[PDB]
Amino acid sequence: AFAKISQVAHYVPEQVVTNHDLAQIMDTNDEWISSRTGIRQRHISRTESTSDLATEVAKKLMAKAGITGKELDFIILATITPDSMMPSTAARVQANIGANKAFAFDLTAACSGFVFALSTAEKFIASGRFQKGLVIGSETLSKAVDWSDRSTAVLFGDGAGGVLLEASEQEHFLAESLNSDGSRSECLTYGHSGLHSPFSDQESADSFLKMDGRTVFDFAIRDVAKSIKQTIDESPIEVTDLDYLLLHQANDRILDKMARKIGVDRAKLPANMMEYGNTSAASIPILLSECVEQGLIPLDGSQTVLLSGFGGGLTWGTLILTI
Amino acid sequence: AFAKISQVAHYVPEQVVTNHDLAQIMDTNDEWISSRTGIRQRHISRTESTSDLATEVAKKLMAKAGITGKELDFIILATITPDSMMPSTAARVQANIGANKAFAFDLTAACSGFVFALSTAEKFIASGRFQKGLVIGSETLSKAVDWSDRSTAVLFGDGAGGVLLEASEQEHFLAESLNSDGSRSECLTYGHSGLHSPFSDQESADSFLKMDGRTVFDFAIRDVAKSIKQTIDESPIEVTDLDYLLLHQANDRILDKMARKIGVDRAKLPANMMEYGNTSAASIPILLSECVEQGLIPLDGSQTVLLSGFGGGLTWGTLILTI
Ligand SMILES: O=C(O)C1CCN(c2ccc(-c3cc(CO)ccc3Cl)cn2)CC1
Ligand SMILES: O=C(O)C1CCN(c2ccc(-c3cc(CO)ccc3Cl)cn2)CC1
Ligand code: NA
Ligand code: NA
Repeated sequence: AFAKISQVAHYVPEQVVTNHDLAQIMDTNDEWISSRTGIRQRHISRTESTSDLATEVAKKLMAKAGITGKELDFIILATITPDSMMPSTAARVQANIGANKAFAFDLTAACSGFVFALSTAEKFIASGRFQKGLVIGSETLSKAVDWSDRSTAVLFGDGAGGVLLEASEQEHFLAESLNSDGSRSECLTYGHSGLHSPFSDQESADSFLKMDGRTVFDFAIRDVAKSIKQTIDESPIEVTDLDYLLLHQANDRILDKMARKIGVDRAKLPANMMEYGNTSAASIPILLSECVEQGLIPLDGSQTVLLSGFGGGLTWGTLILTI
Repeated sequence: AFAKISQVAHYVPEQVVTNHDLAQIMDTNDEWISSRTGIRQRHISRTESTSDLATEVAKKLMAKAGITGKELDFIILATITPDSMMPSTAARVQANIGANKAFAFDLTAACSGFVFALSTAEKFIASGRFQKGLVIGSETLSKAVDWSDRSTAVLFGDGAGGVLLEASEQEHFLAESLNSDGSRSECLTYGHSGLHSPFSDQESADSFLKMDGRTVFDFAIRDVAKSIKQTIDESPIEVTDLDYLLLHQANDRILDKMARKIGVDRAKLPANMMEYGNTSAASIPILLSECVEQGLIPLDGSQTVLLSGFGGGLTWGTLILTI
């Protein structure tokens, strides 16, 4: 059994926060943010949770496929900003769309979450006992960032993107490389949850998003770019066969640098952090959804695309597929 | 390829909190807790995080198998009480045991987490790309419970249990039924994380563990018991072929009742909530580990066992396997 991406969709909260709006609450400016990262604005949720954003993506995916909730076999959701630990974010989406026949769970792998969840979903479809399912990356990073920290608060945004993954007669998944390095975990942190009991030692650590920018920058440009190049090398295709390389949207300068290191022209690495900022697990499927919306990717099996998510854990995952 | 459980292990923090110790911080007693739930004591972490407990399980599994961290292909961890969202709990274990070739992620499915993670892990081994991996359920529910609420605070404990899942040429996974019903999610809640930004509207909500005890009790006795019976019916085995039915360790009276509903004698449903309380995702693998420790389960492929986790989401998962 084989899996294929049949539909793509994205949803961002309507509220737009420009770099200029940020300059009004912190010591930053549009020139500094845009030059260093490529980000011009980002969407910030006013009233919507991570499951709310993911619900909109699910509804959009089913409408495009002409299916109802009951037809789904699973919902796998990648987030580091769930509404709650219990119920999972995926179970909330399941309730919202009436997916009474599906099983639901969240997967935690930060910025590599969508790729890890898509690989996981593919293994369930490969068993031949699951025919259709949703794979959604959704985040409300606005609730995670330290708004008093100008170095990180300007980097992240909110949004959700996802795909409908289905059983196919054609092998679309050509290669995969899922990786982690927890020995470098302290360079990207969020959501510390200390012990709290009349029998536990008093704990107090910073739970807001924290990052060692230089460490992560070098990780992406050296470790991740090498890993992508090795994935292509081990795959049945060559670098020139790739139509697009859809990478985690964290920094535009990083995309230029990774593109050089991989040895592909920058035109093959699309970017949209200019509009959305960095949306962690949602970053690749929002980018993919816009590529389809703009006719860049028809979703007719005519293209070979590489997906590469990288971030917290440290985690990095690369998929090469026919789309 | 096929997957099989080769090693099992468990770890609980040394600190033991008896029902008598609880009677000192709340108006409860040993007699009332034991009669209604079967729980006599539980382990409460003093200084150890969820990843710390899971690290001990990983070290124990590798020692039993006579392997090192570099031999592992993956680490999949089920929890609703992670140390942090980023890095994942599994990435922390990866760092702690030096698992440099493994990928790591956490799976969120509350009390069904270990079963969902074991099913997921089996799909990764089934691909033939992976040979060995860890599947661990780990919780520090002590940090989740409302210690001012005598109705729930006495129910939960801390601990971790897990397995080493390896490639085999012989089939071990005979049947599975993974299910969810988010439409009934409000009866078991924990870890609400509201929006928090200069651009967000936040009303705030109770983040401590909350439960509608009779709704969950009735769900286990009706919905889950029926689902287990249907899993056996659809599987290539019959009820009488089962050596043991290892169920989520929430309540001893529930175990008596679904054993009657399933139509199996109570001797086939082992229990250990007497020592550990309810450890959510860790409950089944701690129970399995003790069954092996006591020679009940030799791990030599001679037995047919059913695993059934059920809880928050709502989620419920059943696996039938040769062990
Ligand atoms: O040049 C500067 O001034 C700075 C230099 C540091 N920068 C960085 C560095 C790393 C990331 C990043 C973040 C994630 C999300 O977890 C994932 C992946 C990446 Cl590569 C984002 N920005 C900002 C501009
Ligand atoms: O008899 C009494 O007074 C009360 C009656 C209510 N009780 C309950 C109710 C539900 C659960 C439970 C919890 C989870 C979450 O892990 C999952 C599955 C179950 Cl079935 C445990 N105890 C406590 C004793
Ligand atoms: Na190649
Ligand atoms: Na049967």
